[PDB]
Amino acid sequence: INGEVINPIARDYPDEFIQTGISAIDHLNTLVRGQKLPVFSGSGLPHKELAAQIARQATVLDSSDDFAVVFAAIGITFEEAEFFMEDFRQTGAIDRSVMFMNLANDPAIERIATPRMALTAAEYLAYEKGMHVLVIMTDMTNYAEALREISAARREVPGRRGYPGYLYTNLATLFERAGRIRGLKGSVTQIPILTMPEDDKTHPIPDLTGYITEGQIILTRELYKSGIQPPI
Amino acid sequence: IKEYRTIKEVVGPLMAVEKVSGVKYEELIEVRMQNGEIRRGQVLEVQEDKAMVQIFEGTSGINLKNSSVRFLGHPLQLGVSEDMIGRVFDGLGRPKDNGPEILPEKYLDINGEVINPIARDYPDEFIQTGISAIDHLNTLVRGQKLPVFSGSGLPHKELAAQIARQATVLDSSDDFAVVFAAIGITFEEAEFFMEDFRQTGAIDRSVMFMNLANDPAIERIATPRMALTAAEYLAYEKGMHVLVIMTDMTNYAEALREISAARREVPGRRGYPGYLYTNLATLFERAGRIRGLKGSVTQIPILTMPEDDKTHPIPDLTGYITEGQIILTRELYKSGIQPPIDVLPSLSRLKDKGTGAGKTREDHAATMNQLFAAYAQGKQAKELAVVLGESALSDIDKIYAKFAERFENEYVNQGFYTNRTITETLDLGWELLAMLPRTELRIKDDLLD
Amino acid sequence: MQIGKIIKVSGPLVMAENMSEASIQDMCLVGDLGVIGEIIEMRQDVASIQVYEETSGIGPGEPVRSTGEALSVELGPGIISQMFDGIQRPLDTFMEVTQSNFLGRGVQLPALDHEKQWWFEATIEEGTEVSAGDIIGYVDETKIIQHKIMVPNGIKGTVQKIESGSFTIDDPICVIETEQGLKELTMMQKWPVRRGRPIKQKLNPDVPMITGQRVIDTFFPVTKGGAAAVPGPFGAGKTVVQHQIAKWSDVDLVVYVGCGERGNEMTDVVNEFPELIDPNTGESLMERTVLIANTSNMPVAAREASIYTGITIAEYFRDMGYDVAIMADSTSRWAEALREMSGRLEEMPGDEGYPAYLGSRLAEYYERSGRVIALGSDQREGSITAISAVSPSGGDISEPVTQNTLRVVKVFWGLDSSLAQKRHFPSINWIQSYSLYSTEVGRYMDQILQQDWSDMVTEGMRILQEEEQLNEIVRLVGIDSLSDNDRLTLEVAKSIREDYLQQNAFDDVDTFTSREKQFNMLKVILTFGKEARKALSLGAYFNEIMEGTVAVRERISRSKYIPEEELAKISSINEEIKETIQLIVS
Repeated sequence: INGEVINPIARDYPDEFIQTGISAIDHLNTLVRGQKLPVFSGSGLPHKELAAQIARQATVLDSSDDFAVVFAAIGITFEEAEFFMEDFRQTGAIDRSVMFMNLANDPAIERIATPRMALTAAEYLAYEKGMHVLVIMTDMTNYAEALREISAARREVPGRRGYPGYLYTNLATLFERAGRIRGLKGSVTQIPILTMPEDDKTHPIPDLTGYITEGQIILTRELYKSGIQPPI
Repeated sequence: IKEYRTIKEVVGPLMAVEKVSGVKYEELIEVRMQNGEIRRGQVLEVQEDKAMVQIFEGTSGINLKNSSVRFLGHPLQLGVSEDMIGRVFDGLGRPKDNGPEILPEKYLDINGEVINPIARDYPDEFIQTGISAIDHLNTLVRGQKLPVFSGSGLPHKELAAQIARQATVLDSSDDFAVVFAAIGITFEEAEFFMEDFRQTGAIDRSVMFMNLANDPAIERIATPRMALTAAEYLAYEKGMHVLVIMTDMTNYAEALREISAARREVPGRRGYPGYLYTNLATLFERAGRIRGLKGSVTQIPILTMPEDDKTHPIPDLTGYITEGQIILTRELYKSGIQPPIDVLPSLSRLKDKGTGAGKTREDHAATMNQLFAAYAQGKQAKELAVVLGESALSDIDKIYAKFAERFENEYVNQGFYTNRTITETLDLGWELLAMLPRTELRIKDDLLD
Repeated sequence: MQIGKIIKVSGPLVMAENMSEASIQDMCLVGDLGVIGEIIEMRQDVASIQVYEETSGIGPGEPVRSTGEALSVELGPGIISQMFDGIQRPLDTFMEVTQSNFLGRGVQLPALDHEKQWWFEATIEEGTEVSAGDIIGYVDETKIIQHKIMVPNGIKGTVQKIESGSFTIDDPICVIETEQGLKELTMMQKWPVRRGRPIKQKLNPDVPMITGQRVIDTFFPVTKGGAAAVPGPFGAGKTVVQHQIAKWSDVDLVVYVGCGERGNEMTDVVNEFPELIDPNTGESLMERTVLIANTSNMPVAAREASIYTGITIAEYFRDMGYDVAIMADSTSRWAEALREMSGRLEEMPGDEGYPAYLGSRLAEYYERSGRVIALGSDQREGSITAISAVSPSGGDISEPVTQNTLRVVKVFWGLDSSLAQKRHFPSINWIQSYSLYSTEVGRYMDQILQQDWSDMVTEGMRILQEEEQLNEIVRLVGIDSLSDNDRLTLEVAKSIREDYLQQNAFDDVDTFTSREKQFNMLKVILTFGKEARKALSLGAYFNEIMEGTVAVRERISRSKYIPEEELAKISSINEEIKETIQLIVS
């Protein structure tokens, strides 16, 4: 489930527009097939809702196939998870999906494994079976918190702001498992989702993610409280 | 000269040598690499029959089993001679200029010695820098430490070369020499110094210690100590009045910080080791005069200010060790003011003992304070005067602000190749003051001479 | 050759006993799989190894082989046109040979083709005394570049047998009689990337580089051997500027280094760069380029070593007597790898987690660039010019990486997306940009053109800086409150921005402006200025000067598009200016 690193000269430029059906992304911050475009949010904010919507609505303007969705829940409450699994069942979005559910009371190592499991599934569907895969992951903040926990246990020595030196490599390791490949029909598009601790942009989690991904979508509290949905 | 072929551990740039004997703390070493290369080092710790050394050039490429370590039997030393004048060295005092010699008289610890407090004499007489804004409002005395505080992109380099050329003692019958320490500067910066010093022949009376940006940190850290040791020799064994100029002291602190980290020390305040204060004091206390001796040592440390913050460890700690400070600002510099000396936040704590009748001229103390106060209100006559503009211009307050204008452009903005005698400085002092009415004034006996 | 054994594996850190025949910093093939690692420490015969690829599946018992060298590059024919990772794995050979889109753990491939036959033309004669950097013959490697085969550092003596013929880079092409007996030379040499290739002397980088990009060549020039930094804001045309310099500059070779970039951003470079067309030949720019490509996904040590690998290659061609440009994008990601490496080594952090030695490493890099007299009895000159992109998060220039860089380089081209917003291209902010080479370049320029160029440049810049002042007066409050002399000034300023500073890379002619064309264009802009001043003092008014000069200012606007074989139609605008303005004086 570690995978292998894509040869930089094997990747293809992402080309095709993804209709998410959300004006603020589609028009002002366009998602493109093979892109890594994350959502930065905060505790209390409805990223959950935004995530389900992108998953129900995402389509390409082509002649297919439909997106296959690989959805990885990481350290989320049973409530969060139960929301997702009912929405997917309700809409029939499940017949198009692969779900990896890992809860908050799950062992922190399993938390660590979750994204690697999902991406292994996604690359298989995309690069061996020629499918266009859309990978949504919440909540990366949780992945990170789990990282500190194992790291502490292995008696490691923390870098910037309490998190591990190797956090960056770890993160890139996840988010670069994406894109189109020359000579291959399928593709992997990532939408990682994460809550910004204390809404801090410079926090290592959102900071490093930004260095790795091709932009980001922000939800604010000023907008949410003002009943704006999605509060982008 | 011991040689051991018994290297046991290398971790990063530190090595452990074993089965060693008679090795002392801080002794210099040479590592003879298996491929014939030679690297310098220093003994950090000595324990039973082991020694831990730090390698200046680091430890890359070393094969432990086939390398050897010569223990030299002395710490970092400078080999001193009168033939240093007119010569260029690097941070460890090796010749850099392809010149001849030199056979030293003797060798001294670059750490030097602490002066008995009863033996120290108080700083005494005017040094002319040829730079009005220093020589007048911020005077430099023989034995003082007066730093230049500055910032990235600022022409403090240019100011450094100028004082080096124009600094003199007028008159005396005693020699006047310059030790110039460049610390972690680029090759191009260096070439600029060596170029100017030779063009004007300042070299003929200068000793130069050139430390480059890509030289090992330990050489950076040593450079000023080599320079002060040369200074003190020239001053206290040869009776010269010695001016020491060092840039850039900020580079020096980064180097401390770099060594501190390599040696696994916990950082102090704002990244730097607690002992940054102490270390610096070791440098700046090496200036002054000695009872019974003619020579002196005078220090102008030059430093750039990070984030442009005066409370930062570096200038802050420098502050408590030195005796005033010449500030350079961006507002002035951008107005093409050269040197961009802002005289208001600038101060020399020792002016009083280097000015007046006999030293400079009778009018010094007064003209200084008059030019200063007039620049004070003159600048306020513009600060709030851009707020309420020139829609109506005040007759007294708009004859003040014109002074604040001319002060900068005529009096301070002298140029980097302009040596103004003190005589000249003060004549221009008065020449500018005659823009104000007598009622805005030094004393009654003003128009006298 | 001696083989260690792994005794411990914990994360990226592996330890192996029986390594005493190896050396600190040696590169390693670790375990059965043989993954890349570096020896960091040695205690007795136990090596600590920092491993660069995943250690998953490795444990005690397996072998470790020292490569016998620190991280190095292969240097010889076959290097031009390649795309490498930060540690010189050949990215195309990787695809053919493994039949794969993925970089597999512990697959090892030589950087250069060892099987290809090249024609070696011998230029030296038997009997000749030689040392480091003497040229012994050459290979016509690409349609553009001649690869000069030099005697490696370390070798000194007499040519015993030399001969022209078809050879692979492994064959001995030459035998030198040394004091240690006979040594064979091949067309390749290895060099450790963290050690600067030695030179006879360093020189002041005083010759201005011709980029053909007016705002740079004129107002913020870089000399051959100089170094420029560039911020990298999204949407400001950085890539297009990079391309223009890469292809128009008067250097022999480009080394491009991508440090640890977003996958799709890196993909972009990989596609766009091969399409750049070499101006003088029509061939691909790749026929005189070596690209390093790293995605943020690559091993931290490959991302860290990227620039060094880069610079070492640039040095190798410098030594041949060539001018090389090295383009590093972005050194901010390079530094991020430094920071990571620092955390991995359980070090004390400096500012913002960056190692205490950040500034040092930067200095080490930049000081490896410059104009030099290369080794050899020829005493030939070569140079490396650094163009380095920085991309501080949120754009903030005040952070550690950009700060330390501007502490050691001399030119700063400040790209600005608000200029881009205004459709002003190249988006080099002419207020914030600088070049501490302007004076020295002024002197060269005045000499080579027999003209008052420095004067014109400073007048130009004085005009732009006047415009910044005036602009604030206009904003608050009143465009119709300014004197005729100032309204004139604004128009000259507009003419400098619109007619001179603004260059369209995608236009046949505007894409590149020669030194001589640059001079005539600025001469015509400034003399409209001067003639109008003269007319204003003669009692003509502004509106009337504008009114009667529509046609002639149009010609000024189209200057940029006059072909090089027709610079006469630029000079002649001066006559049309004088004749028009003097006419209006009535």
